[PDB]
Amino acid sequence: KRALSRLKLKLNKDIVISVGIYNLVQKALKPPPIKLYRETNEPVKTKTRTF
Amino acid sequence: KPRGLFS
Amino acid sequence: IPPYFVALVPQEEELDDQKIQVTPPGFQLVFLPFADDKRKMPFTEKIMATP
Amino acid sequence: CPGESLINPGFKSKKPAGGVDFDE
Amino acid sequence: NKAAVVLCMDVGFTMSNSIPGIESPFEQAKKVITMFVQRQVFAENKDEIALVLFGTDGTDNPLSGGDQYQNITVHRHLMLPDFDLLEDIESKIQPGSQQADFLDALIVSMDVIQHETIGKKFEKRHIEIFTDLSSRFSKSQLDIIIHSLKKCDISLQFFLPFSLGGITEQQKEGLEIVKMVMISLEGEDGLDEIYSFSESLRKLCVFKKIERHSIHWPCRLTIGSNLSIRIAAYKSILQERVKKTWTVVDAKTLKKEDIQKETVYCLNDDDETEVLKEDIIQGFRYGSDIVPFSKVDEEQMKYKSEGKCFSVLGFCKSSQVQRRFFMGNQVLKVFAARDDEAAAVALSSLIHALDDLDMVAIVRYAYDKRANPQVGVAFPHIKHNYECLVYVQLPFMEDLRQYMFSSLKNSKKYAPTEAQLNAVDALIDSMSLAKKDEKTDTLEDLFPTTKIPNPRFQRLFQCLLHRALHPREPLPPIQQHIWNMLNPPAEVTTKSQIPLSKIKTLFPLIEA
DNA sequence: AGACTTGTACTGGAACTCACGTGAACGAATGTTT
Repeated sequence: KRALSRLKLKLNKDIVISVGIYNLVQKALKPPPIKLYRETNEPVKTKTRTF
Repeated sequence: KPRGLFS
Repeated sequence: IPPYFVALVPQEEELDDQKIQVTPPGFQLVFLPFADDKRKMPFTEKIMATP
Repeated sequence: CPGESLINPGFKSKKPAGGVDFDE
Repeated sequence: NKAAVVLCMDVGFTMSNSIPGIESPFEQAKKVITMFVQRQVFAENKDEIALVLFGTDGTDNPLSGGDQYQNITVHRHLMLPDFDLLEDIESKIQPGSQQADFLDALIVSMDVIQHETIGKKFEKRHIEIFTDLSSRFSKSQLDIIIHSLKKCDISLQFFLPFSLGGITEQQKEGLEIVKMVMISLEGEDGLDEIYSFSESLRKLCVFKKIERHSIHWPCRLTIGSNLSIRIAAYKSILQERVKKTWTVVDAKTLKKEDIQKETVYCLNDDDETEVLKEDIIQGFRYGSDIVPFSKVDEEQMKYKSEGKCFSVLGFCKSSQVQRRFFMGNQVLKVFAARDDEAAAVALSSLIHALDDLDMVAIVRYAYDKRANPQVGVAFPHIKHNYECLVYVQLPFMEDLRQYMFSSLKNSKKYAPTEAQLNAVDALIDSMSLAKKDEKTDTLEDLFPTTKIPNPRFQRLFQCLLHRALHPREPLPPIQQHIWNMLNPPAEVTTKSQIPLSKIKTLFPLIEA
């Protein structure tokens, strides 16, 4: 259990009550793949840049 | 039926 | 993030025979489509079916 | 509490997925 | 697919002479045409627009003849609208000091549209008139005008500074003439097709919505291996995004060609070796280890399915399919196949049976071969005009979250008192957003959110226009009418003023 | 003196979620060829 966010419901400019938003149905995805070195079989760090 | 200048 | 109109529908606690919660108490946040989130459909003649 | 899973405590034990079983 | 619109505008001296409070017709007409041009420019529907003015000092028309067809100039020809039109409308167009016959304006508009529409498949042909109907004129050709309008099937619209449709006799004669023209062209329905300037502004203050077209998806609804109904599916409701995206461009050259994006992978060793793209194989995580799993092997072992399935796994009572379990990012409307009476009858039979029994169909859905199969619900939707099935996705076992929350009814320290309940009842009563029709027939909605355009696109288009036309100033604030449409009627707040005060007095709210 | 244990506060990274972008694939319309 974990709150997506904690927000403030404002009935007016003065009346505010704290609430928490949860998700009771979330789509299930395959765990993300991770790149691996073919030769030594150890993870490779990736980076991106522009020029 | 909105048509003419409004569509 | 641009605002989205939503509706909070109340939920009533419901417990099974074994006294295990299956519907927690709170509010259900349901998103309400804007005008542009709908699409127009082609016109199809209505054909009735005999009883 | 009744129905608590024996593998992951604190979570409801999911009944097996039975698919479609037509009624009498 | 495309429409040719000829904006006929009066620039006579009569419009200039008006009470300043009345917002003399010149400014109103300029604003209206400007707003129309913005809407068409930022809604790329490939509609062609031309501009003709009558009442100006100069004369430039295809037909000259005698004293007739004078004081009229074709400022713009049929073409795709662009920013140049906005700039010209703002400043280039200025009032004249002559008078012209709006009938001759109609004649020249007809000539221009007929001459320029050749070679293009403009299905619609609209001509708009902006005149004060305060210029002396003679009616001697209305018969042939109406005959040409009927033969060419050209729609005509009028805009006047007034609402009825306290005026002079010339204005009354002009009103009669426009009424007779509209009646002859269309009939009784044509009486209401005359829009004042303010009425037009009330509708042209919002940028046009994003109207994408949904492509029909054909398939077969199957109940077993013997029954098959040909169906076509469309996407009814979906979250809409911007058709275009920001393109990153060089700071000084302002060219897209001058930049390039690329990614490089380097090992985790100290020397920071370089490994080419062909040297990497995808692997997954299995607890505390990593399991290599090549893409080719995954394709060999991947779950293979036969695509384009709309199959009925079963039928279930509507009560069992709750609305809080709906998943996905779309709603589908399923109709019978086009030009197929038998499919229509079959689908109508199924819809009526489900409605009578109060049932829904649990179905399996796959868009194509490579789309992951889905399990969803199709339920009937019967209306006076048309009837269709509505399909929305349903959750698998993996997508359900089992969270336990403390009860609120049985909590001892959070139980509200009777006075608090009465205060909240008063608050709910005061802030009602629906009204009964004199307790006679049905309900009416006071704040219909489904008809409110998305503020994001309005803001984006405003800022884009302001940056194009004024390339130096900062982006403006948010227009006031956007905030007005995003807030409820003032009556609700007026009624809710006091109940909220009571709520503040009763509930001891304190921030920690 | 010195060394370990316990309590409080802070900061960085992991994990989860949504938005946005890119890539590949496709039915229907249109143009070209025979």
